[PDB]
Amino acid sequence: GAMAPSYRVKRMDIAKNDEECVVNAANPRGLPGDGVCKAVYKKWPESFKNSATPVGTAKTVMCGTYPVIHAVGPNFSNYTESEGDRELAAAYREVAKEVTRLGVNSVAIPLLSTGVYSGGKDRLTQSLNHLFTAMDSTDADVVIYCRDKEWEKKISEAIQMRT
Ligand SMILES: [Cl-]
Ligand SMILES: [Cl-]
Ligand SMILES: [Cl-]
Repeated sequence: GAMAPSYRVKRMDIAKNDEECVVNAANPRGLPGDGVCKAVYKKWPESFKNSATPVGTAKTVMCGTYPVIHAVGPNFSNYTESEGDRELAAAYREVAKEVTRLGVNSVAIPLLSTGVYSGGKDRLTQSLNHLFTAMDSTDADVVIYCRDKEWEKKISEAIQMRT
């Protein structure tokens, strides 16, 4: 655990993170995918051996000794708002279990279901709040990675609001 567990946000490629492990915004089939998933595939391709896992779950695969936590959020194109919300909350609880099990002091995490799985909706607040709900009881330093300057500001504001 970190001495004073924190949340931070950075606007950069999660493939360049400075944390002890990474959460992939994975697809259920362990495919290279698009966006964060493709960057993770390019950086840690070894971590996609038997990484396939159901929606609402997380499966960790080691790239050397570096843990890649494959977290499968729902594709809101396919799920109802209600069932999608439940699966998105569940994927983050599974991430918290994995981070805890690994005993890491830090984790790099993207906002699940906010890109091509968003179903064309802004889900920053929905995804971030599920991340907080899962990770608040962990003592890892959490570093949220995003690519948009306005999302960076909104995530930074949400973190600071609670401090
Ligand atoms: Cl970058
Ligand atoms: Cl996504
Ligand atoms: Cl973003």
